[PDB]
Amino acid sequence: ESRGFVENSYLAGLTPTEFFFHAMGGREGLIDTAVKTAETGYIQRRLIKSMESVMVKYDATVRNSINQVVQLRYGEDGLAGESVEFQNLATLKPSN
Amino acid sequence: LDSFDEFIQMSVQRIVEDAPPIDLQAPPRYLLKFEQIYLSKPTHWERDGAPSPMMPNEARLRNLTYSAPLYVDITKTVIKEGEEQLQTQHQKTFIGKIPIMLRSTYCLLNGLTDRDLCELNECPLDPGGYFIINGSEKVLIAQEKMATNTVYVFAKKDSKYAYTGEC
Amino acid sequence: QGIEQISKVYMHLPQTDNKKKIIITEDGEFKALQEWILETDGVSLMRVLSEKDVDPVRTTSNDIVEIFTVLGIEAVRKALERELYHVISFDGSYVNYRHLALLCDTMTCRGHLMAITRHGVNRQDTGPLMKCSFEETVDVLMEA
Amino acid sequence: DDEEETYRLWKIRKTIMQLCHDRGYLVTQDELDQTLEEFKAQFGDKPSEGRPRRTDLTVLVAHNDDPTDQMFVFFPEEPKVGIKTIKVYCQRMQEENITRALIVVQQGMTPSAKQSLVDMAPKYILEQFLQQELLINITEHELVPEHVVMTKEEVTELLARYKLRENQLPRIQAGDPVARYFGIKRGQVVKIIRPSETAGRYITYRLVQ
Amino acid sequence: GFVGIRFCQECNNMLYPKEDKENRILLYACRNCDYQQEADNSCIYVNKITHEVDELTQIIADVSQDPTLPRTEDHPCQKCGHKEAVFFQSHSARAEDAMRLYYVCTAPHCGHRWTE
Amino acid sequence: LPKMMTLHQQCIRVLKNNIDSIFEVGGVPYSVLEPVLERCTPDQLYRIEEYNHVLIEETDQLWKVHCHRDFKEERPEEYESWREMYLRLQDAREQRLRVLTKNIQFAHANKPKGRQAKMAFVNSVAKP
Amino acid sequence: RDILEHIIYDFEDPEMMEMVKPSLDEAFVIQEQNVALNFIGSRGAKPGVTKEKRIKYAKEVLQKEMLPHVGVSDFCETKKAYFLGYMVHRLLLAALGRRELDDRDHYGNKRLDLAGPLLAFLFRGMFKNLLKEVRIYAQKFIDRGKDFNLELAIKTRIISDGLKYSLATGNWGDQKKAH
Amino acid sequence: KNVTLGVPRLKELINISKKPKTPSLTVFLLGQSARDAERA
Amino acid sequence: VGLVKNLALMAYISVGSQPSPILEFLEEWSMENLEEISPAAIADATKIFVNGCWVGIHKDPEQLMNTLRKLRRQMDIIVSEVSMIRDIREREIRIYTDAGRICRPLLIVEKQKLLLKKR
DNA sequence: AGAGCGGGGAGCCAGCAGGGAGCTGG
RNA sequence: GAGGGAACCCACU
DNA sequence: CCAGCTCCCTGCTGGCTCCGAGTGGGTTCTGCCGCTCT
Ligand SMILES: [Zn+2]
Ligand SMILES: [Zn+2]
Repeated sequence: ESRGFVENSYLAGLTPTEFFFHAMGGREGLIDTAVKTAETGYIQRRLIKSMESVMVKYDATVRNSINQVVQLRYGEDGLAGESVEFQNLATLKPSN
Repeated sequence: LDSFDEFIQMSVQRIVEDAPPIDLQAPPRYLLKFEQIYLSKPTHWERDGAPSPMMPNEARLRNLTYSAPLYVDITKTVIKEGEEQLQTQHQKTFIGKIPIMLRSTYCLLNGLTDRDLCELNECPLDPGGYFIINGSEKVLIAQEKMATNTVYVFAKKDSKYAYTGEC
Repeated sequence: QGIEQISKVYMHLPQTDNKKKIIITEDGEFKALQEWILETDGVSLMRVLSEKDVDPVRTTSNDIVEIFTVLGIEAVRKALERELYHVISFDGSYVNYRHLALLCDTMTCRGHLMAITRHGVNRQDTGPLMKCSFEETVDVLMEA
Repeated sequence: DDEEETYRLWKIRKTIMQLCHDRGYLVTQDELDQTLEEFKAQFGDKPSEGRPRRTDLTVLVAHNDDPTDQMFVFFPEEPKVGIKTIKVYCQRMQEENITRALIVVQQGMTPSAKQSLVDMAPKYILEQFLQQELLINITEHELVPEHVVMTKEEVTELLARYKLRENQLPRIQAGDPVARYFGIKRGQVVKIIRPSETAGRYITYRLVQ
Repeated sequence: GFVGIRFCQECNNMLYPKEDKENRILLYACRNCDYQQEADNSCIYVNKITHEVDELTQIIADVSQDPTLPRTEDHPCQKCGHKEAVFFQSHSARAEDAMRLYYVCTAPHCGHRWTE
Repeated sequence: LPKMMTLHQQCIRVLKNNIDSIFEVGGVPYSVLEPVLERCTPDQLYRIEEYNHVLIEETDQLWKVHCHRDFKEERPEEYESWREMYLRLQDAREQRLRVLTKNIQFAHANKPKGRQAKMAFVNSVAKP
Repeated sequence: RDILEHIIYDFEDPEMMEMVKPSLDEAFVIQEQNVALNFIGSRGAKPGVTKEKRIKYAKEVLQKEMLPHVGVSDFCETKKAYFLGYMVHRLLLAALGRRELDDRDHYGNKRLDLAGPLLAFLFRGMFKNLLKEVRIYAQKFIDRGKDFNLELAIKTRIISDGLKYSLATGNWGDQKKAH
Repeated sequence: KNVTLGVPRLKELINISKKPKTPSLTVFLLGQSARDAERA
Repeated sequence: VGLVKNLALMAYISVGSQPSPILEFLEEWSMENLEEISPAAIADATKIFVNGCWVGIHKDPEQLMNTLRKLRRQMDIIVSEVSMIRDIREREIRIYTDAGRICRPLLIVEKQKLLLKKR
């Protein structure tokens, strides 16, 4: 009870110490959202500006704006990611 | 209201006292000493110049600043060579206007009953605690600061100091 | 005794298959072997790899820079992919492999670790207008 | 201690000769898998006493296609390396008309000695290796995929197939640990074979810059 | 054991350790004035790296008057037999490795402090 | 309470919780009443002794436990039992406190002068 | 001995002696009050070329500007020395782990400037400005002239429009220093 | 082990940090050294 | 979030007071000044701070705090908004009269009983 | 007199002092 | 059938 | 014999640039009061 274990439910209602400790807990989540938005947005911007001109060319290679080869095939298999599915290899796991 | 009343009653006079007297030499010597403040009730002067008791709704509607004139008593002493000190008592010298917090001690709504507030077109449920500056209601948000005159010892991280005491 | 950069070493025996020694038996099944593995609080990867009875194959760091300086650019590409996958899939979240592979290939295409920062991106052979669009616009255009 | 230093010398020799076999030099299967006991028998047990002496540990190998293309592996006794030891080694190389050598140093080399190496690099190719770096084979690590040094005809066929210039390929530094392992100079191309999560196998090409 | 500061008498400054080879012994000498004094203890400086096992001597008896401290009547005082005593954990930075309880007798004029 | 108590202990723990309930002890000797009076506070001892006067010459040593707790810098002089010393110093300290209150209220408000703002009612034309 | 009596209150405590040993060893080369004041004045805002000017500047810093709350008047240096020794003692207590470090977020270590203190800070600055302008006006009319009118000397616009500006905009300071 | 994950680790990855918050190794042992706790 | 806060309903921020009555009372309630004491008496005594100013030491801090609380509770020399803290472990008594201290009213409990009665 | 106008952190980089080999000179 | 900017504050997802 | 002096490694300190996206609404201030001259 002293160190923040709330033994009540939301139906039962919190004791005043439990109410204050629960407010201390929820303030952490509010702070985490508010201070994570800016760093996440900066990460997204830096990720975009590092790769924005990287693209699949007509010889099926992946090149940047300098026409340097990044990947010889996209994803090393040359396939778009919106049509591949989770499948199982039948011969990998079973014994001889 | 309590902070504004302490500021008006005690802090303005203390600030005037702690200001040093002005000693001026070219020669004749002039010593100016500001002695005693006087604060009036919030009055309005129009272009005619006749004072009027300025009401908070008048300040809000006419975009006036709800301020009270601040007078002060000044003493000017003259110290010549081969002459005694000369005293000039400039009593109640106007030195500016202090904006007045609503429903404080020096507001015109102080001590009024709810019927008197309704007759002045004021809401009796209105708390006061704000100023009228150019007809706009302004509240002073309280500001946190570290406490003064107290020794606080911290551990500065990634610095040349292992521990530091601060006052 | 010990290695200078390593402050603490945590022994543990892993109960999960993420850090076990998977082997192929004589019958031919994948068998998970619970073997004792160590963690460090500092990185001195080359000295640890050189040590006796330490696996010089599977032993790895989470430090990208020392993996690059010890094992090379393709190894740090694979390490970058593994660490990004760990960060993504901690939550159970799944991102398709080609996006991680493209990010790591972008960061390792020019022989060194090109950081996703102005000091990595704005030092490439890209045009001045792209660089000024990202960051340090006036400085980039004066350099141009 | 003599035992741990003998273990160090055996590990250095094993990694050196794995490197020489990986570089295409003729190193027989008998001396790849030389055990610690066989190293003790052939060389000695007490390096501080001097039964395995580092000067006696010098390895001379010849390349597979060209038997006259030989390379040395030298083991200086002193922890650092100065200009004098470099001059002695290159005099030995000149009197044995050999243009390639590896120098396995203990602590390092002086900056003047590295300057001498890069100055004499047009004539004699001399590679700096720390003993700490050579205590394991980094190409046997699971993070390091397979590197194959490409011949010039393979490079021209690659650039003709993908219609590329050399600067359009991915790069690898000449100071890269695998690049230093394979002893590749600027302008060469390394074919990297690695497993793929999506395709199974993927081949990358990296120009040395 | 610890070594303390020994002070000069002429200027009340600090005495620094020094040796005389003519007498071949140890002396604390003042180097502001010219005072010298033969040193009683040979120990010049001592580390106490793992000598933080004691915390009872830093505890004062006034904490018996603390109303926020926990009180017990199951740990009687050994020195005076009073039934009630406050108990608390150590308040040092050396208390990260120990939740050890210390007890102070709440009877006035006694102030006896002990452990478990 | 996982404790066994005999009749002495039962009566004195109940009475040690409600000292305030005692008006008149009847005829109990102090030697029996020794525990409940030691866990007590001097005003309650004054109440007990002024309802149960016959205990007075027995309880004086008890007052010492109070005196060295409230007047720890003091010692009795000769012809001073601890009860009369405690009452004399207690009333002397209360009288010193009352005199100090009547000083630092009179000599701080009424005696000296403090300066503050006064109302003007001037309506001066200095701001026209 | 006097410095350690001001710093260390129980001389039977050896670890405080051990930690004050390096400071005594560092500052042994200065042994006089005037040499120490010279050392202080050598690192001032503007070090004076005259040593006596440095003595005056160091004395002004140590009296007027060093711990104004314990004492600012003359011959109030023992209270300041006990307070500075208490600060050093608190630092040693934190160094020993014998006292816990202070908490910035602890809200008893915080004060709340309400309308009173904030308006007092404003009015202090602006009354200083009004006295400055009165001083300039009266200086001008005693330099070339002989007399000055006081009612024309006072600019009420200073106090009035400064309070009005700071309450209207919220920028708590001066109009030319809003940034 | 206090290994950092989430957004700070992603920042430590895409910004090639020479000073990671929680640098670490995963050391694997060879042979019998991996099988008993005493030689580990 | 977290930086802009609001007052609780019964929270009151102190307005400030002059330390002079408390200082005079401490001077003639057996507190000895710092100027008139040898440092050897500081080790066992309680340091007394008034608005953070070390003004003296006291040998009997418990009855001093009892007296100060009795004065504040009956609205004598000490006014109601003055804060008085006894750091018992550190042997200090800190008296704060300055403005900006946020406080709240609490019922006083003496011997597990409220002083608030039905009257 | 009165109208209009001049006067917080967090992490990169380079640039300096300190080191420590090593050629020329006696 | 369309003549200011700037600063600050509050708020929204 | 052995002292002398120059030029690349490391390390410390200072500068320098970055810090989510998009919406409403408000107020205030720009753009100032001494003039020298007729
Ligand atoms: Zn001396
Ligand atoms: Zn006891």
